[PDB]
Amino acid sequence: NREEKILNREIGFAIGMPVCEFDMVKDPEVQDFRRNILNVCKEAVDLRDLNSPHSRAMYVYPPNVESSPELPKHIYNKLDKGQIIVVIWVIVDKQKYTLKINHDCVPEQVIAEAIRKKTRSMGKYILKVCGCDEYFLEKYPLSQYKYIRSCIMLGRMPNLMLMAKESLYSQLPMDCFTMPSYSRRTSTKSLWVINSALRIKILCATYVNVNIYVRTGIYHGGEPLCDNVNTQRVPCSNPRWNEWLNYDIYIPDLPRAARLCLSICSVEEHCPLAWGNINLFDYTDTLVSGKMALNLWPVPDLLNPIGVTGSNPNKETPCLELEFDWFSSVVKFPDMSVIEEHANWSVSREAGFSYSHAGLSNRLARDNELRENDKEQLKAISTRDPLSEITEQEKDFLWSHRHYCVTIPEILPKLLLSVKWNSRDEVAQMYCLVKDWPPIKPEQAMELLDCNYPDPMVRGFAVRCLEKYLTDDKLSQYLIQLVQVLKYEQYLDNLLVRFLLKKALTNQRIGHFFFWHLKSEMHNKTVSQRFGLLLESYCRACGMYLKHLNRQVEAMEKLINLTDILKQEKKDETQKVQMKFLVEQMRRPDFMDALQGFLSPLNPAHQLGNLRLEECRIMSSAKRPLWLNWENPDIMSELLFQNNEIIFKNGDDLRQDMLTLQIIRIMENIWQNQGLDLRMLPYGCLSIGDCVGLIEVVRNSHTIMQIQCNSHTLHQWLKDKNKGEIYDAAIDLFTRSCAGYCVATFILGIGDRHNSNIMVKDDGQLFHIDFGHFLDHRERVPFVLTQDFLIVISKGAECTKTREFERFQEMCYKAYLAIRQHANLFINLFSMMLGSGMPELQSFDDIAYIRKTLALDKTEQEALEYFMKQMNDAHHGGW
Ligand SMILES: CC(C)n1ncnc1-c1cn2c(n1)-c1ccc(O[C@@H](C)C(N)=O)cc1OCC2
Repeated sequence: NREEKILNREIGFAIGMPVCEFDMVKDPEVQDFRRNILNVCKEAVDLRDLNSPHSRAMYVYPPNVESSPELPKHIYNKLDKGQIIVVIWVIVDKQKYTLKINHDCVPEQVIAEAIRKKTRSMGKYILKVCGCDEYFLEKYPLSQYKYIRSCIMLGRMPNLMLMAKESLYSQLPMDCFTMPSYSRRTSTKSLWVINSALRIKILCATYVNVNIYVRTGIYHGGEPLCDNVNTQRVPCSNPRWNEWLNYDIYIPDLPRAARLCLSICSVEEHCPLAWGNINLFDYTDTLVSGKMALNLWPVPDLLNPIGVTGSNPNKETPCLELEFDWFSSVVKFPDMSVIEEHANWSVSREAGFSYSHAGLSNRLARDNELRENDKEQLKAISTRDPLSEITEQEKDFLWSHRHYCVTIPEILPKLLLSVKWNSRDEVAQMYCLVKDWPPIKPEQAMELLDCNYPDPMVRGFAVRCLEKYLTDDKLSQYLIQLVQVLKYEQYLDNLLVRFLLKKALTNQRIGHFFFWHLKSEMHNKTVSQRFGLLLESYCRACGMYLKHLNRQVEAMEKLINLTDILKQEKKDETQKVQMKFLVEQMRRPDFMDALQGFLSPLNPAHQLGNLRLEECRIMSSAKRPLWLNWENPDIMSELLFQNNEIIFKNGDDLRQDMLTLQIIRIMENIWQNQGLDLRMLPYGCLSIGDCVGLIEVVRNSHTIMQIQCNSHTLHQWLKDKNKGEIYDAAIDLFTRSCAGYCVATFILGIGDRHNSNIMVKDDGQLFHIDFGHFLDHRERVPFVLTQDFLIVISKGAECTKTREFERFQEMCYKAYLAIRQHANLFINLFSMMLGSGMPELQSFDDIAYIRKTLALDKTEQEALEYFMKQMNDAHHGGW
């Protein structure tokens, strides 16, 4: 209890709300979640204690490693006959030892050769990256570590520090995981034996304050299971309906994930005033019964089935009182034994159907009447993108051939949307198909966790595909989306949240961003309880890292508080006076300690040492962000970077930039693996709160305006920065990077480019900043190549009619079609992000912008001609 109280304060500080507020929640789902989730906490801690010293180090310092050991061919060509030159430092004074060695060498082999060269100068060691807290604790090939592959790709010398194993292990403390205090804690009839249609009683509304009627519907995801039913019209002075609304569904046919969606509307031009959604079955599989009160949400269509389920935690809001049916017994959803037997009964009955019986329905087909054309038709349908319309004929067709669909596993999402979810006979059969369904790729499985797929059997299958096949690399890459799709889950306790929590608690690189993605949305009352309770479970079992997270939370909090004062109190004051106030307030003993000596939330391998106050400044950009500079206190910081530079911005939504930078990284990965070296720059960006976040500074980079402050000025600047033999590499890097950003920005519909949001590095690497908006915010061309860009592309020249420009065009075409081939991934990544509150990504029609820019209905050659035409019209010729 004494140690628990201190831990409760630590967790309360981390999550931004006290633990006691969870204790006072009456809802038994909340209290069951808190108790039952501790299984995952226990399991994770055991894996860390299994092989205790090394396995604890593996948790804290996991290998930053690529998914595949196999190297792309053009990256292998950068090596000297498949060998890499590596520098290994030994602190005795620092002593370097340059080794020329095979790229696929194991760290232990690399350590041995360093000792041999040290012996020429006359398993107890581990390799560390010089300048940051990144270690090579696992037996991978050296080239698979992301630091080395980055070094090979960029043509940089890898600098590693030889360190004693016991020096690392002694730093890692043993955290004893303790279970909390809350650990120690008519008839029943089946759904299918209730011969009755669905009825729901709407009683009355309270807190209906204005200067009406209740619309309702029953939904499986975004799909209606029957017609919407309205109450009779009533004046807002007395909202008391007391009507039994009758729905066209048999109760036995209600799917597991069935939801009552409702709204109070005003009356023609109808308009929603407030909305609310309810699960028709609770977390214990029990059908909702008796009286209930639902506090509604403000409108951001008359109903909102995409919106989150459950009551508004704000109780000073419109509150509809509801009553459900009574059957003199506790109604529960049937077990899988009952479902399997019913499916088996249906399959055998259908297999007995005659020619004429099967002829009654297009959803029924005979077993020995599957021709070669219809098999290839199913294959053709499966290749189509997620936003492509599946007609009712195709749905009937897909379902009738569902047993053949098992042989083409990737078609599952199409088949699932073809199912009649208001028919227990079909759903029961679909459950048995999903149960034994073969594994699909993690990227394909991710689609089945978005808002179109609410069924727990379907989502369980998706989670199992991730458990079996999703690497830690790709989990880290897609964590943003996987956190978002938790919002679509019916219940607090589910297979997805258990999978993500276990990975967060067995991989501290994952756990770090897991914490911050959840923490960043704790202001949002749509997800505050779920994320708060999930964060509690994480903090209770993450070990020593809670204390390091609390350093980061306090550092951010003091930066939030400081920037709030400057944009409220000292709004209209000069830069000199604001800076004097800033430096004085930061130099306060409590502030100064809080704002230095912690890990970067952008990358927890980076230690932020002492602040360089003289290097810090208030920027002239929108919302006046802070430019912050810390010393890197790493002993070999000079070999990576001496100073860590971060932009702290308080005022603007940084989630759009975060998503774009992630997508840019994924686009770059596709191009690099395909074998076209178009270097992008997806710099770090992290939303930490409500319109608050961090941005990674790229060193030695300048905006186009800063270069200029003639058309040849930009090309002349790169000449001066890259004189002699380096010049050709700089122009090449510029052309290749410019080509990637041209293609990326057009596809995504990024905000209009200009001289202040395009940047160029000294070496020639072009990139974009401040994305802000994407998609349909007819298809625009954000990055118009002015003559400045074309002149440098053409090496100073009629820059349109040159071989350098024709080369540049071919890079753009190859890059365009490469992304077209991976269109489903990007559509799915955007679809998983619809639950987020980004205003430009609210519906599937917003995502349909990518369908247009990638020209998916059109052919591959027609897609190039479309892309060429957009570039031609934007630039007024050339393409
Ligand atoms: C406008 C800004 C606050 N912003 N808004 C949304 N994204 C950015 C944003 C993103 N980056 C930057 N800014 C950035 C700026 C300045 C900079 O160097 C200084 C010396 C300069 N050129 O004056 C280096 C930089 O690194 C690239 C990443």
